[PDB]
Amino acid sequence: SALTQPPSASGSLGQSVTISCTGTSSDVGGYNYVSWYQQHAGKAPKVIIYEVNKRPSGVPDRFSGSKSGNTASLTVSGLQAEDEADYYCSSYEGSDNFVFGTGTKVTVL
Ligand SMILES: CN(C)c1ccc2nc3ccc(N(C)C)cc3[s+]c2c1
Repeated sequence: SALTQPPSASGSLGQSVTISCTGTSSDVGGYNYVSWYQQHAGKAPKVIIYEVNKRPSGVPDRFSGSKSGNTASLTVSGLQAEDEADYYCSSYEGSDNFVFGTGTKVTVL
């Protein structure tokens, strides 16, 4: 049980990268409860987004979320070197449970 994400994605500096997160009607599509995490290897994960498109304070305006049907997405716009990292989604899935995505390695061209 794991949400589907592309293994990797790339973009040029200044451009954008979009990470999808696909589940089912009982998780991604059933709730507004998608989170996104950014992790550099061997560093703690950052919370980028919760509840599809809510930013904790401190996350720049260039990070946004969208959802339609059973797919949520994170876009990192205005790409910076700083943004190269693995990105993970998760969703509530009912029954007090969460499910996580497989992660996407983002690189800059
Ligand atoms: C019983 N235990 C400790 C917990 C732990 C975390 C939880 N998180 C949720 C988050 C979202 C939500 N929604 C219905 C969207 C439902 C829940 S229930 C829930 C139960």
